[PDB]
Amino acid sequence: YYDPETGTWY
Repeated sequence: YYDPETGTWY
């Protein structure tokens, strides 16, 4: 998923 604050995949 991409994080809505950082735009990184987790």
